[PDB]
Amino acid sequence: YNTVIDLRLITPAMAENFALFLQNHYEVMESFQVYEKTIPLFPPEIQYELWIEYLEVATSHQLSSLSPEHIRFLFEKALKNLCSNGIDCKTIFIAYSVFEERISGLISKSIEILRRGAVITHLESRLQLWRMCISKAESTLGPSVTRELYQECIQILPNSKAVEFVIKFSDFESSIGETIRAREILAYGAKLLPPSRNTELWDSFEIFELKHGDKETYKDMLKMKKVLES
Amino acid sequence: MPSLRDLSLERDQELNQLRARINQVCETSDLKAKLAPIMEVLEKKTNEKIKGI
Amino acid sequence: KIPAAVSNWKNPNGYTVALERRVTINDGFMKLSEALENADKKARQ
Amino acid sequence: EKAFHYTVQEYDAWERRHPGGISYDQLAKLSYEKTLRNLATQTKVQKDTKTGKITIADDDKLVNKLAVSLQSESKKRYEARKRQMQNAKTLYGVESFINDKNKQFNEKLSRESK
Amino acid sequence: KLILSAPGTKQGRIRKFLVQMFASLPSPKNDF
Amino acid sequence: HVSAEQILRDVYKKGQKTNIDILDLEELREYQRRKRTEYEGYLKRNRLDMGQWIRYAQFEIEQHDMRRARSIFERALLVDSSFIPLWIRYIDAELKVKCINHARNLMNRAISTLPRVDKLWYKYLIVEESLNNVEIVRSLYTKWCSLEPGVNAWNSFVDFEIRQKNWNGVREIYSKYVMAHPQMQTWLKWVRFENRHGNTEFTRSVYSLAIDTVANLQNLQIWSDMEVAKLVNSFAHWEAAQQEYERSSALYQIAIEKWPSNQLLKAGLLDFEKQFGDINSIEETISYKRKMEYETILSNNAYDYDTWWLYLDLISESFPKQIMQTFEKAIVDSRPKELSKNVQWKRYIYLWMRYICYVELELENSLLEEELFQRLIDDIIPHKHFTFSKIWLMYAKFLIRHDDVPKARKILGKAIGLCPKAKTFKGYIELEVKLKEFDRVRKIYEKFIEFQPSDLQIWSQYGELEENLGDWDRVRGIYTIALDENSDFLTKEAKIVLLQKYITFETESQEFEKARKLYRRYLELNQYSPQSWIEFAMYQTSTDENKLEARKVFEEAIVFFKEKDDKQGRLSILEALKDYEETYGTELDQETVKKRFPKVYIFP
Ligand SMILES: O=P(O)(O)O[C@H]1[C@H](OP(=O)(O)O)[C@@H](OP(=O)(O)O)[C@H](OP(=O)(O)O)[C@@H](OP(=O)(O)O)[C@H]1OP(=O)(O)O
Repeated sequence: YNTVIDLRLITPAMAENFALFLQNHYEVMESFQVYEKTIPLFPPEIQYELWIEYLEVATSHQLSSLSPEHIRFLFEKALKNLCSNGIDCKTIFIAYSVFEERISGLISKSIEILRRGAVITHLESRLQLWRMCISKAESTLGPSVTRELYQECIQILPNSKAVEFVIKFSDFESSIGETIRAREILAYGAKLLPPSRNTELWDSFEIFELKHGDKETYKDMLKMKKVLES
Repeated sequence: MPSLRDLSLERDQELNQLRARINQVCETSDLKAKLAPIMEVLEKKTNEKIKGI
Repeated sequence: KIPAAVSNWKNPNGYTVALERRVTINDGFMKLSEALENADKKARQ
Repeated sequence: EKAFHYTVQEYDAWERRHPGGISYDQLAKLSYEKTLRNLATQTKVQKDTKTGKITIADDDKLVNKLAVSLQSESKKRYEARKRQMQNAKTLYGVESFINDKNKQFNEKLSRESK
Repeated sequence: KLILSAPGTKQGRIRKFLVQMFASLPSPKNDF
Repeated sequence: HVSAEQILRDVYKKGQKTNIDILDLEELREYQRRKRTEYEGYLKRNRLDMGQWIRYAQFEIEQHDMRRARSIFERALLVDSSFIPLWIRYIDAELKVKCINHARNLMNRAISTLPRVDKLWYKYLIVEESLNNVEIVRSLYTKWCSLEPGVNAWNSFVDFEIRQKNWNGVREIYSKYVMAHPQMQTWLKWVRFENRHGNTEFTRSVYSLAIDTVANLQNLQIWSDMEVAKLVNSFAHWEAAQQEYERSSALYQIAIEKWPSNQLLKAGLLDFEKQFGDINSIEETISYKRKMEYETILSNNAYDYDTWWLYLDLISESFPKQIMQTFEKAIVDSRPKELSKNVQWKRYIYLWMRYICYVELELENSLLEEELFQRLIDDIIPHKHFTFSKIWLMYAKFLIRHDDVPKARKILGKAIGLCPKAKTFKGYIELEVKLKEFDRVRKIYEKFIEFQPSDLQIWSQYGELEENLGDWDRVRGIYTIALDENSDFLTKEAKIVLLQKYITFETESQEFEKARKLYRRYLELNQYSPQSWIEFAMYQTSTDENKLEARKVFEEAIVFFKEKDDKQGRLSILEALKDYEETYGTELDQETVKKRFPKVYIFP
């Protein structure tokens, strides 16, 4: 195998075949040397697959002796190199967040890593990273961080994409008890799109006003709807 | 995994055919979690001293 | 990039341009007005 | 899954076979390079004593080709601008105008809103 | 620009008596 | 409908509204005279109209009178010799009529007049190259480059010699180009050339020139560190490709020795060693690289306390001699500017707590730790605005650890004084309970209830406190004070809850009569609610004497309902009587309740 690699006849499937041969023979620490010897040779589009294999083996394998600062060094190297070439790096960002939760338990660092992924064109992936980053912040980090993530996600994403997060922000504020902030968040969200193509916010606006508003505010919502339709 | 390890596992399975011929809420929750064992150790040292008193 | 000048007084070539191209709060006032309302009520009563 | 089986050598081959505003110096170099590309598609001295001027033994065929290349590129540029002017003279949506120069002025004003 | 009200906005001498009452308490027996 | 837009379209259409031939020389002369008079008139009135000058020259070109056209161009150059389009038009006019020597004389004048205008040099170059005058093009580039032009001219000269396949010429040009333009991209352009168009002996010699140059000229600081780093990395990777890993290793060692201040060079050695080196030397370099990365992230953003925690882990894991210093930086760098318990202060205080815990565990330096507590409490935390309860409780635990318990109580009283806090009081209470000085805990509780008098949470604690102490009389007095009129700051529901707790406590002590008195008081507090009457009946039932007491309580409930003159109260009393009959009575009392039931109410 080493002579194939030296001759530059190694193919991505064979570079993984060698690494899996070594891992099956408990020579895991030398498996990583295969990945590092081969990743630089291929274009970034294939470096993505080999990086996924390398990091998945490094983070979860009983024989790997990589210290946590080494595994972080690998992760940061992967994200810097691949994002320097525009390759979708969603899986590496998710794996990095999971590893950061595992090794140290710093949820705040895990969320910030996901936010780095969502803020950096693969719009569906950035919507998945915004949903995971925000849900994790809601579940573990509370308002002081959740608000700074929501008001960035809404600000960055275009219309008809940020509306999903306007409804989610309003629901978060309604649960946290700031009903007025939720009402004005939904008021901001209603203006983003014509109600003909914006029903998703409008039925949740009706739900919110029935749950937390009253007759005079609900009538104001209806005024808003008919004014917006014109 | 799905891209290259999935193919290579098939390769290591196809080699069995060759082997046959071979043989034939808190905003600081996370820091609290990290720092908890040290707090517990310090609390036990306090308990021992306060029991001495 | 210096914008092209469009004058609101002069039009040497007789051009036609879009209308867009051709075309204070102090509490003392409220305080005064309410003082005069109070004085009016004082006298009226 | 078909791309996982190319050697490193094949990736080197494939990656080498298929890898606002401009300053006048940069535009000049680019125009020079374009003219050299065009040339690639197409392709002694003596000094007198009495007058002192030097003469160069040029190829009259190359001098003809040069004059023709300059005439044809001027012609091509002129016709391209002529078509662009007809397009400008027929497009609509710009603010009301009363003559052609007023139309060109309103279009210029519209380009500032970019 | 998405302008929000600040976080926390919502929709829409007894110390002497406490001290006197505490001082009126009976003495403790410490029977434990 | 009429519109202003429609009106103006009609104006536009309203306003938007002969080909003579020349048959002989006389008519041509008339025409040319008229045209020349026109053009000369305009140029006389406004000589600065360069466009008109060019159009007049072109008109003479169309008359085939090159002498007149030349004169017009010359006169225009007299007006403005800086207008590049005029020069270019004149040169093109000369070339179009095949007057190559006039065009040459003119292009030489142009570059002599405006040598810094690249367009004129490129015009001369492309003209001579079109005529296959390779040696003239070469002499032109030699002069241009001798005038020290920008990198574009040098790149073009290299491209020219590459077209000529004159590899020695390209070496000589690069030999001059690195002097004219010392930037490291120029040296890397030369090595990039020698790799594809030259032997390896030359490639090594050019890399050696590059390093010897940056070494000798280092004292001028011409190159930035990133440039030298790219030069060294490129040279090392090139020697690694040539299988001479030993010479790349020597290169990295000697270069790092020469320029220790370049972090990018150390990182390049890490990148090289991770794929061509060994396991042992990789992790120490990775630790240093991560130290630098955390340092960069922290200097860019000092309030990133997640990275502070990781940075402290890295330094105490790999560089034990730098632990204390980096702590003294974390304290002073990350301290917040604000004056509120926002997330930054809450996360900052844990760096201080980690510093304290580390000192206590790994050094046992009680003097230093006491100095740290003094610095924190007295200086850093803005007590007048807020305080962290955990800090003072930790100070108390440490102080008790070192036998200064009176000083621990002193600092706790001080903590109460400067900033009362619910958690501070709770922790003080907890610690004093563990101290088993129970008599002091109640004096703590009075300060607590002074701090915030409305919460029943504090009010309920004296119950099980004095119950643990066994003082029944003190507990009863405290309970009576809790529900007394002096506690009007508590809500009505809270007062009822406290009364219920006191009633349960009295029932625990088998004081049935006092329990009944308190139940009557609570019914008075409940404004004689029917639920209060039901609770009184249940309490009587808990006091066959229970059944008789329940019957008496039912009679009392009926009397109270009648006194309130409420039919709903009477119905509630009847339901209570029926429930007592069902629970501890018989069907006879249920029938009596049916008789007392009012018709749809009208009591009978
Ligand atoms: O005012 P309290 O009712 O006593 O609340 C305190 C206090 O919260 P605040 O400072 O926001 O008032 C503590 O914060 P610190 O004083 O220590 O800064 C907080 O601790 P955390 O900062 O860790 O959240 C603690 O909660 P906990 O007891 O879980 O430590 C909580 O005490 P209570 O929950 O008993 O009210």
